[PDB]
Amino acid sequence: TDQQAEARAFLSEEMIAEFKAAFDMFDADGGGDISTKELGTVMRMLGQNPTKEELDAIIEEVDEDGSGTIDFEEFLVMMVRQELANCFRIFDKNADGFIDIEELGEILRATGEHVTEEDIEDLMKDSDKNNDGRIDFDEFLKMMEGVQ
Amino acid sequence: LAKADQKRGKKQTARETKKKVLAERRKPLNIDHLNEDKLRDKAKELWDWLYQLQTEKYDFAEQIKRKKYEIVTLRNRIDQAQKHS
Amino acid sequence: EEKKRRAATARRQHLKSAMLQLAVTEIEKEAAAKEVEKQNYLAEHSPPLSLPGSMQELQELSKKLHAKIDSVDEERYDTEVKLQKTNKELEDLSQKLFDLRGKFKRPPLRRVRMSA
Ligand SMILES: [Mg+2]
Ligand SMILES: [Mg+2]
Repeated sequence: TDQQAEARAFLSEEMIAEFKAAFDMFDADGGGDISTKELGTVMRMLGQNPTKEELDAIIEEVDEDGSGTIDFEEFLVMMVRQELANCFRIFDKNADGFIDIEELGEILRATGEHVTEEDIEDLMKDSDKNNDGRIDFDEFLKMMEGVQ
Repeated sequence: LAKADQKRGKKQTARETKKKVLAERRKPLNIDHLNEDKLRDKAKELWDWLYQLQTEKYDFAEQIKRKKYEIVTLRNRIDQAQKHS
Repeated sequence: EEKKRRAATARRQHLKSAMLQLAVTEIEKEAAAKEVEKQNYLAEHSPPLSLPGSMQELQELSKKLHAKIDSVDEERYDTEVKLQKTNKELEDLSQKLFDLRGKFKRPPLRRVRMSA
Protein backbone atom coordinates (compact mmCIF):
# COMPACT_ATOMS: atom_id res chain seq x y z
CA THR A 1 0.00 0.00 0.00
CA ASP A 2 3.16 2.14 0.26
CA GLN A 3 3.12 2.76 -3.48
CA GLN A 4 -0.31 4.42 -3.29
CA ALA A 5 1.17 7.30 -1.23
CA GLU A 6 3.82 8.69 -3.54
CA ALA A 7 1.24 7.63 -6.10
CA ARG A 8 -1.21 10.26 -4.91
CA ALA A 9 1.43 12.92 -4.55
CA PHE A 10 2.13 12.64 -8.31
CA LEU A 11 -1.50 13.48 -8.99
CA SER A 12 -2.13 17.26 -9.28
CA GLU A 13 -5.43 19.03 -10.00
CA GLU A 14 -5.46 19.08 -13.87
CA MET A 15 -4.97 15.25 -13.85
CA ILE A 16 -6.96 13.80 -10.81
CA ALA A 17 -10.37 14.89 -12.05
CA GLU A 18 -9.23 13.68 -15.52
CA PHE A 19 -7.69 10.25 -14.52
CA LYS A 20 -11.22 9.83 -13.12
CA ALA A 21 -14.14 9.96 -15.58
CA ALA A 22 -12.40 7.50 -17.92
CA PHE A 23 -10.79 5.25 -15.36
CA ASP A 24 -14.38 4.89 -14.26
CA MET A 25 -15.39 3.57 -17.66
CA PHE A 26 -13.96 0.56 -15.95
CA ASP A 27 -16.22 0.43 -12.72
CA ALA A 28 -20.01 0.05 -11.97
CA ASP A 29 -21.93 0.35 -8.53
CA GLY A 30 -20.60 2.42 -5.55
CA GLY A 31 -18.63 -0.15 -3.56
CA GLY A 32 -15.16 0.07 -5.15
CA ASP A 33 -13.97 -1.83 -8.25
CA ILE A 34 -12.92 -0.87 -11.72
CA SER A 35 -12.19 -3.39 -14.33
CA THR A 36 -9.45 -4.33 -16.79
CA LYS A 37 -11.09 -5.92 -19.86
CA GLU A 38 -11.16 -2.55 -21.19
CA LEU A 39 -7.62 -2.25 -19.85
CA GLY A 40 -6.49 -1.95 -23.44
CA THR A 41 -9.58 -0.16 -24.84
CA VAL A 42 -8.74 2.72 -22.47
CA MET A 43 -4.95 2.71 -22.52
CA ARG A 44 -5.10 3.74 -26.14
CA MET A 45 -8.17 5.68 -24.94
CA LEU A 46 -5.45 8.07 -23.85
CA GLY A 47 -2.96 7.50 -26.67
CA GLN A 48 -1.23 4.18 -25.80
CA ASN A 49 -1.15 1.41 -28.43
CA PRO A 50 0.17 -1.64 -26.55
CA THR A 51 0.99 -4.44 -28.94
CA LYS A 52 -0.70 -7.69 -27.89
CA GLU A 53 2.58 -9.19 -26.62
CA GLU A 54 2.13 -5.90 -24.81
CA LEU A 55 -1.57 -6.55 -24.28
CA ASP A 56 -1.43 -10.16 -23.00
CA ALA A 57 1.29 -9.16 -20.56
CA ILE A 58 -0.57 -6.06 -19.28
CA ILE A 59 -3.13 -8.68 -18.42
CA GLU A 60 -0.58 -11.16 -16.97
CA GLU A 61 1.14 -8.87 -14.48
CA VAL A 62 -1.78 -6.90 -12.99
CA ASP A 63 -4.39 -7.83 -10.31
CA GLU A 64 -3.73 -10.42 -7.53
CA ASP A 65 -6.52 -10.41 -4.90
CA GLY A 66 -9.50 -11.54 -7.01
CA SER A 67 -11.28 -8.20 -6.87
CA GLY A 68 -11.00 -8.34 -10.67
CA THR A 69 -10.80 -4.61 -10.56
CA ILE A 70 -8.37 -1.77 -10.23
CA ASP A 71 -9.20 1.48 -8.43
CA PHE A 72 -7.48 4.88 -8.39
CA GLU A 73 -5.07 3.17 -5.92
CA GLU A 74 -2.86 0.56 -7.50
CA PHE A 75 -3.86 2.39 -10.66
CA LEU A 76 -1.80 5.50 -11.35
CA VAL A 77 1.03 3.14 -10.42
CA MET A 78 0.75 1.53 -13.83
CA MET A 79 0.78 5.17 -15.07
CA VAL A 80 4.30 6.55 -14.52
CA ARG A 81 6.58 3.87 -16.03
CA GLN A 82 4.74 3.84 -19.40
CA GLU A 83 18.45 14.94 -21.41
CA LEU A 84 21.18 12.92 -19.75
CA ALA A 85 22.20 11.97 -23.27
CA ASN A 86 22.26 15.67 -24.10
CA CYS A 87 24.63 16.96 -21.45
CA PHE A 88 26.99 14.19 -22.44
CA ARG A 89 27.16 15.94 -25.78
CA ILE A 90 27.66 19.42 -24.29
CA PHE A 91 30.35 17.98 -22.03
CA ASP A 92 31.89 15.15 -24.04
CA LYS A 93 32.47 17.83 -26.64
CA ASN A 94 35.02 16.85 -29.29
CA ALA A 95 33.23 13.65 -30.27
CA ASP A 96 35.62 11.23 -28.60
CA GLY A 97 32.51 10.32 -26.62
CA PHE A 98 34.69 10.55 -23.53
CA ILE A 99 35.43 13.27 -21.02
CA ASP A 100 38.82 13.56 -19.39
CA ILE A 101 40.59 15.61 -16.74
CA GLU A 102 40.95 18.79 -18.79
CA GLU A 103 37.57 19.24 -20.48
CA LEU A 104 36.08 18.73 -17.07
CA GLY A 105 38.81 21.11 -16.03
CA GLU A 106 37.31 23.32 -18.71
CA ILE A 107 33.64 22.89 -17.92
CA LEU A 108 34.43 23.08 -14.22
CA ARG A 109 36.20 26.25 -15.33
CA ALA A 110 33.52 27.03 -17.91
CA THR A 111 31.09 27.73 -15.13
CA GLY A 112 30.64 30.36 -12.44
CA GLU A 113 31.55 28.50 -9.26
CA HIS A 114 35.12 28.76 -8.00
CA VAL A 115 37.26 25.63 -8.23
CA THR A 116 40.91 24.61 -8.42
CA GLU A 117 43.35 22.34 -10.23
CA GLU A 118 42.60 20.56 -6.96
CA ASP A 119 38.81 20.71 -7.26
CA ILE A 120 39.25 19.03 -10.62
CA GLU A 121 41.63 16.08 -10.08
CA ASP A 122 39.35 15.02 -7.17
CA LEU A 123 36.08 14.84 -9.07
CA MET A 124 37.64 12.66 -11.84
CA LYS A 125 38.33 10.16 -9.03
CA ASP A 126 34.63 9.38 -8.48
CA SER A 127 32.78 8.85 -11.80
CA ASP A 128 35.49 6.91 -13.59
CA LYS A 129 34.81 3.72 -11.67
CA ASN A 130 36.73 1.28 -13.96
CA ASN A 131 39.75 3.59 -13.38
CA ASP A 132 41.16 5.27 -16.52
CA GLY A 133 41.04 9.02 -17.14
CA ARG A 134 37.68 9.53 -18.86
CA ILE A 135 33.99 8.76 -18.19
CA ASP A 136 31.91 6.46 -20.35
CA PHE A 137 28.34 7.58 -20.72
CA ASP A 138 27.69 4.60 -18.49
CA GLU A 139 29.54 6.50 -15.76
CA PHE A 140 28.00 9.69 -17.04
CA LEU A 141 24.57 8.89 -15.63
CA LYS A 142 25.89 7.79 -12.23
CA MET A 143 27.78 10.84 -11.05
CA MET A 144 25.24 13.20 -12.51
CA GLU A 145 22.59 11.41 -10.48
CA GLY A 146 20.57 13.32 -7.88
CA VAL A 147 21.50 16.58 -9.55
CA GLN A 148 18.51 18.44 -11.03
CA LEU B 1 30.26 -15.83 -57.49
CA ALA B 2 28.75 -14.99 -54.04
CA LYS B 3 29.98 -11.42 -54.71
CA ALA B 4 27.90 -11.41 -57.93
CA ASP B 5 24.46 -12.40 -56.57
CA GLN B 6 24.60 -10.77 -53.14
CA LYS B 7 26.03 -7.31 -53.97
CA ARG B 8 24.68 -7.64 -57.53
CA GLY B 9 21.11 -8.70 -56.71
CA LYS B 10 20.71 -6.12 -53.93
CA LYS B 11 21.89 -2.76 -55.32
CA GLN B 12 19.94 -3.39 -58.53
CA THR B 13 17.10 -4.43 -56.22
CA ALA B 14 17.65 -0.97 -54.77
CA ARG B 15 17.51 0.80 -58.13
CA GLU B 16 13.94 0.09 -59.18
CA THR B 17 12.87 0.44 -55.55
CA LYS B 18 14.70 3.70 -55.99
CA LYS B 19 13.53 4.99 -59.33
CA LYS B 20 9.95 3.88 -58.46
CA VAL B 21 9.15 5.92 -55.34
CA LEU B 22 10.12 8.73 -57.74
CA ALA B 23 7.73 8.78 -60.73
CA GLU B 24 4.87 9.57 -58.40
CA ARG B 25 5.80 12.64 -56.34
CA ARG B 26 6.91 13.59 -59.82
CA LYS B 27 3.71 15.13 -61.23
CA PRO B 28 4.29 15.36 -65.05
CA LEU B 29 4.76 18.96 -66.21
CA ASN B 30 1.57 19.03 -68.18
CA ILE B 31 0.35 22.63 -68.40
CA ASP B 32 1.84 23.73 -71.73
CA HIS B 33 0.25 26.73 -73.51
CA LEU B 34 -3.03 27.88 -71.93
CA ASN B 35 -3.16 31.23 -70.08
CA GLU B 36 -0.64 33.74 -68.67
CA ASP B 37 -0.83 34.57 -64.92
CA LYS B 38 -1.28 31.04 -63.61
CA LEU B 39 2.44 30.40 -63.31
CA ARG B 40 2.38 33.26 -60.80
CA ASP B 41 0.95 31.64 -57.72
CA LYS B 42 1.91 28.40 -59.49
CA ALA B 43 5.64 28.87 -59.98
CA LYS B 44 5.83 29.40 -56.24
CA GLU B 45 3.52 26.45 -55.74
CA LEU B 46 5.65 24.01 -57.67
CA TRP B 47 8.20 26.03 -55.77
CA ASP B 48 6.44 25.83 -52.41
CA TRP B 49 6.64 22.07 -52.92
CA LEU B 50 10.19 22.59 -54.30
CA TYR B 51 11.03 24.42 -51.09
CA GLN B 52 9.65 21.47 -49.15
CA LEU B 53 11.54 18.66 -50.96
CA GLN B 54 14.75 20.46 -50.12
CA THR B 55 13.74 21.53 -46.57
CA GLU B 56 12.99 17.95 -45.55
CA LYS B 57 16.62 17.39 -46.52
CA TYR B 58 18.92 19.26 -44.14
CA ASP B 59 16.64 17.79 -41.51
CA PHE B 60 17.23 14.42 -43.11
CA ALA B 61 20.90 15.34 -42.92
CA GLU B 62 21.96 16.94 -39.64
CA GLN B 63 19.86 14.26 -37.96
CA ILE B 64 22.69 12.07 -39.25
CA LYS B 65 25.55 13.95 -37.62
CA ARG B 66 23.60 13.33 -34.44
CA LYS B 67 23.50 9.60 -34.77
CA LYS B 68 26.85 9.29 -36.45
CA TYR B 69 27.59 10.50 -32.95
CA GLU B 70 25.01 8.74 -30.81
CA ILE B 71 26.64 5.93 -32.76
CA VAL B 72 30.20 6.35 -31.47
CA THR B 73 29.11 6.94 -27.90
CA LEU B 74 27.32 3.63 -28.25
CA ARG B 75 30.22 1.96 -30.04
CA ASN B 76 32.50 3.05 -27.22
CA ARG B 77 29.78 2.36 -24.64
CA ILE B 78 30.27 -1.07 -26.21
CA ASP B 79 34.07 -1.10 -26.09
CA GLN B 80 33.82 0.03 -22.51
CA ALA B 81 31.50 -2.85 -21.67
CA GLN B 82 33.57 -5.80 -22.87
CA LYS B 83 36.07 -6.84 -20.20
CA HIS B 84 36.14 -10.67 -20.21
CA SER B 85 36.08 -10.58 -16.35
CA GLU C 1 37.77 9.15 10.97
CA GLU C 2 37.46 11.49 7.85
CA LYS C 3 34.19 13.18 9.06
CA LYS C 4 34.73 16.62 7.47
CA ARG C 5 34.00 14.82 4.19
CA ARG C 6 30.44 16.06 4.17
CA ALA C 7 31.40 19.32 2.45
CA ALA C 8 33.77 17.84 -0.15
CA THR C 9 30.80 16.13 -1.81
CA ALA C 10 28.37 18.93 -1.02
CA ARG C 11 30.66 20.86 -3.35
CA ARG C 12 31.16 18.05 -5.83
CA GLN C 13 27.33 17.85 -5.82
CA HIS C 14 26.77 21.57 -5.20
CA LEU C 15 29.38 21.50 -8.00
CA LYS C 16 28.07 18.95 -10.54
CA SER C 17 25.03 21.22 -10.10
CA ALA C 18 27.15 23.78 -12.00
CA MET C 19 28.31 21.39 -14.69
CA LEU C 20 24.86 20.58 -15.96
CA GLN C 21 23.56 24.09 -15.27
CA LEU C 22 25.96 24.96 -18.08
CA ALA C 23 25.27 22.37 -20.74
CA VAL C 24 21.61 23.17 -20.26
CA THR C 25 21.83 26.66 -21.59
CA GLU C 26 24.47 25.41 -24.02
CA ILE C 27 21.78 23.14 -25.41
CA GLU C 28 19.43 25.83 -26.75
CA LYS C 29 22.26 27.85 -28.36
CA GLU C 30 23.96 25.39 -30.70
CA ALA C 31 20.32 25.06 -31.74
CA ALA C 32 18.98 28.59 -32.16
CA ALA C 33 22.26 28.59 -34.04
CA LYS C 34 21.71 25.25 -35.79
CA GLU C 35 18.49 27.13 -36.54
CA VAL C 36 20.33 29.78 -38.48
CA GLU C 37 23.23 27.63 -39.74
CA LYS C 38 20.06 26.33 -41.31
CA GLN C 39 18.08 29.09 -43.02
CA ASN C 40 21.35 30.87 -43.75
CA TYR C 41 22.63 27.76 -45.51
CA LEU C 42 19.16 27.63 -47.14
CA ALA C 43 18.89 31.24 -48.28
CA GLU C 44 20.78 30.26 -51.42
CA HIS C 45 20.25 26.78 -52.84
CA SER C 46 16.98 28.57 -53.88
CA PRO C 47 16.78 32.23 -52.60
CA PRO C 48 13.84 34.74 -52.50
CA LEU C 49 13.09 34.05 -56.18
CA SER C 50 11.19 36.57 -58.31
CA LEU C 51 8.53 36.94 -60.97
CA PRO C 52 9.52 38.40 -64.43
CA GLY C 53 7.41 40.07 -67.13
CA SER C 54 5.56 37.80 -69.62
CA MET C 55 6.62 35.53 -72.56
CA GLN C 56 9.02 32.62 -73.25
CA GLU C 57 11.07 32.83 -70.03
CA LEU C 58 8.62 31.66 -67.39
CA GLN C 59 7.77 28.60 -69.40
CA GLU C 60 11.41 27.68 -69.12
CA LEU C 61 12.56 28.63 -65.61
CA SER C 62 9.97 26.07 -64.79
CA LYS C 63 11.68 23.33 -66.78
CA LYS C 64 14.76 23.77 -64.64
CA LEU C 65 12.75 24.06 -61.46
CA HIS C 66 11.17 20.72 -62.15
CA ALA C 67 14.45 19.72 -63.71
CA LYS C 68 16.66 20.30 -60.69
CA ILE C 69 13.63 19.39 -58.58
CA ASP C 70 14.37 15.80 -59.46
CA SER C 71 18.08 16.63 -59.23
CA VAL C 72 17.11 17.59 -55.68
CA ASP C 73 14.58 15.01 -54.50
CA GLU C 74 17.13 12.54 -55.89
CA GLU C 75 19.76 13.53 -53.42
CA ARG C 76 16.87 13.87 -50.95
CA TYR C 77 16.66 10.18 -51.66
CA ASP C 78 20.29 9.10 -51.55
CA THR C 79 19.62 10.57 -48.11
CA GLU C 80 16.65 8.86 -46.41
CA VAL C 81 18.70 5.93 -47.66
CA LYS C 82 22.12 6.57 -46.24
CA LEU C 83 19.79 7.61 -43.43
CA GLN C 84 17.65 4.53 -42.73
CA LYS C 85 20.92 2.77 -43.58
CA THR C 86 22.82 4.49 -40.82
CA ASN C 87 19.48 4.06 -38.99
CA LYS C 88 19.78 0.32 -38.94
CA GLU C 89 23.46 0.20 -38.03
CA LEU C 90 22.73 1.82 -34.69
CA GLU C 91 20.06 -0.83 -34.17
CA ASP C 92 22.55 -3.62 -34.83
CA LEU C 93 24.79 -2.29 -32.09
CA SER C 94 21.64 -1.93 -30.07
CA GLN C 95 21.56 -5.71 -29.76
CA LYS C 96 25.27 -5.96 -28.96
CA LEU C 97 24.91 -3.78 -25.80
CA PHE C 98 21.88 -5.24 -24.00
CA ASP C 99 22.75 -8.95 -24.15
CA LEU C 100 26.29 -8.47 -22.78
CA ARG C 101 25.74 -5.56 -20.39
CA GLY C 102 22.04 -5.74 -19.64
CA LYS C 103 20.36 -2.48 -20.69
CA PHE C 104 17.47 -3.54 -22.90
CA LYS C 105 15.93 -1.91 -26.03
CA ARG C 106 12.27 -1.37 -24.99
CA PRO C 107 12.71 2.43 -24.82
CA PRO C 108 12.86 3.44 -28.50
CA LEU C 109 9.99 1.42 -29.86
CA ARG C 110 7.01 2.92 -28.21
CA ARG C 111 7.58 6.61 -28.58
CA VAL C 112 8.88 6.88 -32.09
CA ARG C 113 6.28 5.02 -34.06
CA MET C 114 3.43 7.44 -34.26
CA SER C 115 5.04 10.43 -35.78
CA ALA C 116 7.01 9.13 -38.70
MG1 LIG D 1 38.72 13.70 -25.19
MG1 LIG E 1 35.18 5.22 -17.65
